[PDB]
Amino acid sequence: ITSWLYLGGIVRHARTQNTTKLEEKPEYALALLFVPVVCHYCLLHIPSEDLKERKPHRYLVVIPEIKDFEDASQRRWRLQQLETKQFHVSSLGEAGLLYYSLDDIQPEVAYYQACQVWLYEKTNKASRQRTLMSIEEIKIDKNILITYQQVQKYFKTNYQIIKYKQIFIKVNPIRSLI
DNA sequence: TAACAGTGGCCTTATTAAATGACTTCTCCATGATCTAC
Repeated sequence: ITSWLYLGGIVRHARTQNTTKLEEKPEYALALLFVPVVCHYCLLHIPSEDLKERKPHRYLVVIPEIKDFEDASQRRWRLQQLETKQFHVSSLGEAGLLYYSLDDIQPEVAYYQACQVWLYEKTNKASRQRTLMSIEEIKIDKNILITYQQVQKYFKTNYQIIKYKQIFIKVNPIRSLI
C-alpha cells in the first residue's frame, strides 16, 4: 500500500520502492480504502497572518478512536448537521473537540472518547502537495466536553465575511485558545 | 521648686500619553509509468 491508503505510510527511501513498502492483508486494505468516510476535515487558520491577506491551506484530519460501529456511525451522521463555517478552527484541540461537540452527555454513563488530529501543511509556498507535520492525540472526558459545549454556546460564533467571490470565514481566537 | 512643647489653612491647578513601516525569505515532493541496460 501507499500513503494514499494509509496516511503517513510513506516510502522513506525512493530507491527501494519495490521492497520498503507497507504491506497489508486484503481485508485491511479494503478497510483502509473505506477510511475517508468516517474521518472529518477541518481548516486551520494561522492568526499571525491576516485572514483577508491569505486564505487558509492547512488541513486537519480528525481520526476518531472507534469504540463501537453503531456509536461512531451515529456520531458521524450527527456531525453531518454542523455548518461549514464551524470546521474552520485555529487550534488542533478545537477540531478534536468539535468532532465530539454534538455528543449527548449521559450523567449515569461514564463518558470517555479519544481521537487523533493530523496536521497537513505545505512545507514551502511552492510545495506541490501537503505534508504530514504533527499528530496530536486528544482524550476527552465528561468535564471537558461539558466545558467546551458551554464555550461554544456562550462565546461568539465564527463570522462569515463575504468579499468578491470569496467567503472569508473569520474564526474566534478565544474559542480556539480555550 | 512650675507650666506650657502652637494656635490656621492649603497638599496643585492644564495638557498631551505617541507619531511609521516592516509581521520572513529558499529548499528538502512522492509515486508510478516509462526508458533502459543486463
